[PDB]
Parts: sequence; C-alpha cells; structure tokens
Amino acid sequence: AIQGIEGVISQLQATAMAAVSFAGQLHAALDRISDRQAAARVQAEKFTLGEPGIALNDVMADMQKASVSMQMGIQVRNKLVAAYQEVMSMQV
Amino acid sequence: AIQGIEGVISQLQATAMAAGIALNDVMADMQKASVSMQMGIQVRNKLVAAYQEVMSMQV
Amino acid sequence: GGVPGALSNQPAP
Amino acid sequence: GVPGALSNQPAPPNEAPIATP
Amino acid sequence: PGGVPGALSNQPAPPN
Amino acid sequence: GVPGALSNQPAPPNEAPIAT
Amino acid sequence: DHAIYTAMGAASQTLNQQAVTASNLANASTPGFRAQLNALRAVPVDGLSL
Amino acid sequence: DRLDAALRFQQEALNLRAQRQEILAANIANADTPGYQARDIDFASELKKVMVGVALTLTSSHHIPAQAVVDLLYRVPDQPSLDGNTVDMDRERTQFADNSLKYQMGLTVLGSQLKGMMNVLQG
Amino acid sequence: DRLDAALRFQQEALNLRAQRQEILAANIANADTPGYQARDIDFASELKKVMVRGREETGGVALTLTSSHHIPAQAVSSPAVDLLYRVPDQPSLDGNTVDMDRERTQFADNSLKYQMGLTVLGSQLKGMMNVLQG
Amino acid sequence: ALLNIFDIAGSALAAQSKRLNVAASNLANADSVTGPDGQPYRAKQVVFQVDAAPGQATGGVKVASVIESQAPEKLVYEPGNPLADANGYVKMPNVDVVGEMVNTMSASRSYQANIEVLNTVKSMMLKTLTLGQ
Amino acid sequence: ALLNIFDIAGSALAAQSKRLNVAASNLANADSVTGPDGQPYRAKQVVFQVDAAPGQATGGVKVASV
Amino acid sequence: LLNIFDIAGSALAAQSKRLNVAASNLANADSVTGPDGQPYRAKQVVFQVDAAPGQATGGVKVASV
Repeated sequence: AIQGIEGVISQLQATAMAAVSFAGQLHAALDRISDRQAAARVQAEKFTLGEPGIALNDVMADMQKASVSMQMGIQVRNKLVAAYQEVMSMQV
Repeated sequence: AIQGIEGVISQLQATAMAAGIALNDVMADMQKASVSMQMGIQVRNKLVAAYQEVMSMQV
Repeated sequence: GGVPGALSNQPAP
Repeated sequence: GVPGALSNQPAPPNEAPIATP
Repeated sequence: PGGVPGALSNQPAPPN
Repeated sequence: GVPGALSNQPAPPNEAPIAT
Repeated sequence: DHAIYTAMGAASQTLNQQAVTASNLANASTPGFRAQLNALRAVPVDGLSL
Repeated sequence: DRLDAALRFQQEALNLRAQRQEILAANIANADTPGYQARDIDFASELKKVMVGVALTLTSSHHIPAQAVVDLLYRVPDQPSLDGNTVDMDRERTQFADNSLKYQMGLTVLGSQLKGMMNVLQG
Repeated sequence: DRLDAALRFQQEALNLRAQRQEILAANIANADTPGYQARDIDFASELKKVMVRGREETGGVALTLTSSHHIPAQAVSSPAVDLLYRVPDQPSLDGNTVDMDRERTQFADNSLKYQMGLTVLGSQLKGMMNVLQG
Repeated sequence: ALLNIFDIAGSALAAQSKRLNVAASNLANADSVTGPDGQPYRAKQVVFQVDAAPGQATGGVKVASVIESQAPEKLVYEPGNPLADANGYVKMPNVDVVGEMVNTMSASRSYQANIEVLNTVKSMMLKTLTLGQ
Repeated sequence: ALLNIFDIAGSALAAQSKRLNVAASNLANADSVTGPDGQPYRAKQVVFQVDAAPGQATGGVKVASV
Repeated sequence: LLNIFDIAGSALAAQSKRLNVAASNLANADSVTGPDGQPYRAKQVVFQVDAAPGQATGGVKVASV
C-alpha cells in the first residue's frame, strides 16, 4: 500500500534513531520435514521415469530417511499436544 | 565480568572462612522437559488449592 | 561420477 | 535403429528365396 | 590407503 | 594378544611373498 | 569370508597350469622343442594371530 | 480430491507396469506364432500421457449417470527368422524381469506413502 | 539437577551405545576395503570416563552466523572416544582385520544392549510420570 | 548418533553397486576384440577408500577412481581377422573370469549385509522415537 | 529403461546368441556349392565392440555388423 | 544370555578357522614348494574349551595351528 510504504520508511527511521520464535521454529521444522519428503518423492518419480543416473539405492535410502523424519514430526506433535492439554487442565 | 571476578574472590573468602544432535539426545531432553513441566503444574495446583482452602474459611 | 551404479537406470537415455 | 529399440513401423516380411528371381 | 577390493588384492602379487 | 580382544597398537602390515 | 579368495586363487592358477599344459601339447610336432615345466608354489600369508 | 493427486503418479506407474507386463507376457506366449510381431510400449511417454472426463449431468433420480468405456510400438528385430517371428527370447526375458522388479518397487513406494498417511492419522 | 543426575547414567550409556554402533557399522561397511584395520572401543572404560568428565569432541568448530543471510557450514567433528584396534583372527593378503563373524556378533549384542537401555530409560521416565500424574 | 549409519551404509551400498557393475562389465566383454576407438577392451577395476574427510575418525567407503587392471593382454594368433597386429597378434582383454565371478558374489554378499544394517538401524530409530510413550 | 546391470548382461546374452547363430549358420553351410545367386558361401564373422555409453567407464557388448 | 553370545561367537570363529585351514589344505594338494624351498606341510587346527572362568563348560577356542 502507499500507506504501507509510508510505514516501512517510518520503521526505517525508527531503526536509524535506535542505532526466531517458538512458532517460527515449529514452522521451520515443518518446512524442513516437508522439503525432505518432497525431495525423496521427486527422486522416486525421477527413477520411475527412467531418467539416467538415479540409483535405486539412493531412492530407497531417501525414502527411509523421509519416513523416519515424518515419524519424528508425529512424535513431536503428539507430545506438544499432550503438554498443551496438561497446561490447559490447570485450575486457576 | 568485573563484578563476576568480585564474586569469585568473595567465594574464595567464603572457602577460607569455611576451612549434530541425535534422536537419543532430542528425545531425552524432550521427556525431561515434559516431566519438569508436569512437576511444576502439580506443585502449583497444590499451592493454589491450599490457598483457596485458606481463603474459603469463615473466620 | 564416471562410473554409474549397477542399480541405476541405463546411462544411455 | 539399435536391435531392441522401439519403432512405429512393423518389420518387413522375412522372405528367403531358394533361387534368384 | 585402500586399494582395489576383491580378486586383484587377494591374489599373490608380483614381487616388485 | 588374544584374538578378538582390544589393543591400542595397530597390527603390522602383513605380506605373503613368493620367494624369500 | 576370505577362504573364497584362497579357493579362487587355486582355481585361477589351475587354469594357468592348464594353459601351460595345452600350450605344451599344441607343440607336439614343433621341431626341436623344449616343454615348459609347471609347479604350484604355496605362498603362506604372514600376520596374526593364527 | 487432494488424496488422488498425491497418489496419482504411483497408481498410474503401477497400472502402466502391469499393462506392459501383460504385453511382454503376450510376446513370450506368442513366440512360436509365425508372422507375429513383437509389440511393446514406451513407458515414459505413456506415463506422461496418462499423468497429463466430463460426467454427464444427472437432473433427477431416474436419469442414468454417464457410462465409462495406450499405443503399441513394434520392437526392432535383431535376428531374421524364416517364419517371420521377430520375438527374441533374451531381450524380452530381461525386460520381463525388469518390469517385475519395477512393479515391486512401485508397490513398495505406494505402500510406504499410504502407511505414512496412516501413521499421521493414528492416535 | 536431581532429575538430570538420576537419568544421566543410562542416557550416557545409550549415547555410547549409539556411537559404538556407528563404529561397528563403519567396520562392516569397510569389510572389503584392502588395508583397513577394524576399530572398536572399550565400552566400560569410556563410559566411566564420560561419566566423570563430560562428553567432548575433537573439533566440531563451525562458521559463525551473525546475520540471517550468512551461509551455514561446519567442519569435521567426532567424539573424544579412544578408537582401539581389534586383534585380527587370521591373516589376509589384502590387509584388513575385519572378521565378519566378530563384526556381526558385536553388532547384534550392541543392538540388544541399546534396546535394553531404551527399555530402562523409558521405564524410569514412566516410573516418574506415574508419580507426577494426578 | 545413529543417523550417521544411514550415510555410512548408503555409501557402502553405492560403492558395492559400482564394484558389481564394473565386474559385470568386465565379464560381459571377456570376448570383445574392439572398443569404440578401435583399442582393445582393457579390464577395469574400482578403488575403495575410507570416505573420511581430514579429521574424521571412521566413515563408510567411497570409490576413488576406476583403473585399468594390470595384466598382460591376451594374445591370439588370428592373422585373418581384419583387426590384427604386425605379426597377426590380436589383443584380447585380460579378464580373469573366475576372479570376476568371485567379485560379483562378494559384492552381492556385502551389499546384502549393508541392507541388513540399514534395516535394523531404522527399526532402532523407530524404537527410540517410542522412548517414553 | 533397463537397470544398468540388466542392460549389460542382456546385451551380453544377445551378443553370445548372435555369435552362436553365426557359428551354426557356418556349420550348416560347410558343404554348400552355390547360394541363391551363383556365388559361393562366405564364412561369416561377428565383431564384438564395447558399448561404452559413458566415457571409458563401463558398458555392455554390441555387434556392429556381420 | 550374553555369555551365550560369547559362546556362539567363539564357536563361529573356531569353525571359520577350521574351514579356512581346510580350504588352504585343499588348495595345496599338489603344491611342490614354498617360499623357503620346504614342502608344504598340511595344517590342522586344535580346538580347546574356552571355559577359563566358566567351570568345565564354555566356548571353543583354537589353541594352535
């Protein structure tokens, strides 16, 4: 927005005068896990395509690693949900 | 720190007077944090229950 | 690299 | 071209005459 | 320093 | 040393010559 | 796992000895020929422990 | 459905492998027919074609829904036979074994994807 | 502190089990490489050593990333364990001492002992959630 | 640190696959006489090294380079074949068939052992993920 | 298409089959006086080349011509 | 049952050693000389009980060749 760019220049002036988070970390972990899974899937599709240079060994090992990473994410989600339920059960 | 070295010399005077990460680590610390959080929740619940029992009195 | 693996798709594409 | 490739055309009939026609 | 595995390095090599 | 035990010193390079 | 290599060496050297014998037999009519002797030498591998 | 889009590629690859397996076994079975041409499909191009329809409209209950209802490439002959049969044993035996292996690999990959989607849900 | 100290022995034993299995897998991978002496560690002595003095690494240094656009990179890193040589059983011309029977027996034994460590640690952690839960 | 076993065993599997491929290529060309350049086929072999960067204690295995096998070229007396020597000595590859068959068997067995290592490691990783639950 | 080992070994099988066919055809025509045109039968030979798809690394066997 | 692992591993090592000795002997059925010029004398392994701290029952160790 024009007013949005005004706000950007205002924050730049703020930085001039003056002279990441848990949700961010969880988003980063989800992005990393999804990127690994997509990479393994893409390599598997490339091997199924018949394109040269892709070895079945690498495909199978990468699928294995992607499965392990997915399971790790599932466990982290399970605990995190359990901890949230425990906190919300506190009587004030 | 300068104040940190002051504290070190103070503890020496006290002695005078007296005379990447793997799943194995990730899971263990994750469990330890869950346990500590549960302990804190239970202790606070006990304290709050005791306080409310005291304040629900009749004088 | 120079040698493709035995379990790789025909180098000849 | 190479024996064992894929083509959209059937191979010609395999005739083997005994005498020159 | 590794070397060639299998047949070549398990057959009696020439002296020099 | 007993085979299968652990020692801090590596085994010497073994050779099988044809003529002494 | 390494007895296979001992047996493979024995078989390959048997092939070499057979090649020598066949080369000798091919020259049964060669004028003034001297046959090549063949002998299997045993090489003991040094090392540890037995 | 989004679930179809995730599993579309592996299902189409598995179906194409089964069809090519049938074609190769037909080539093996008709090895002795004089004048039979050995046919095959180009797996990659047909997989592109399948990966890359209009159900007729049903106004009421009585209206009947729409009723639903690959290209074969000749193999280049290697040796000229006298009876016109161009089926070669060795080539198609190797292709048959390879297609069996790839069908098993596709089954493995599809099963792994379904099992992952399942353990995401189990709880 | 108290909970960390109570669960520290089994946790460290399980980490040392993981490192020993990494070493054994490296020995199995290099089983056909000519001129590779098999490596292994003394589990008990190294476990007590890690117990008394905390875990340490040879290097494990890495480029610092002050900004959010710095390219992250780490150099080689490995534990501070003493990699000892295994006594060979019988000689070999290529010159490796990886005897496959020994490797696979140690692999299976380490596998079961790691599962035992997991069982003990999980039992202790449940044995604690049982107390806390209410 | 059980994740490093994935890298170690994957590198070992790739190296053994390359070794088996090279052995099979040598075996399939034991009877060859000509190459793409007209040169006789030279038997080739891989070189195995420890896949350890400077400062790394123990790693997997890696294929450094593919080298021509050191053996006399098999001389055949056929001075009628269009390819020949000055004295009709056709040069044929120095492939030792028994060695190649034993190499193929050894590569297959080592490959299967590494697969077992990977399988049991993944099982342990899952069990570790089920630590407290 | 084929896995590398499959292609190499199948090419080896096909090349050996071609060589065996040439040998059998020669053994059949050992006493032939004329062909279909009026020229003597000439013994056929098969030439093995290495089908080095990559640069000098590996490859199966191909047969250029008889 | 870890002592059973010790027992089984020792016995696997002993039987592998016997197999290797037998293979080396079979290779040298027709050998006429060694490196020093002495004849090849056939090798035989000696099995002995490995029960040093385990009373009279234990694994098998190859005492000598």
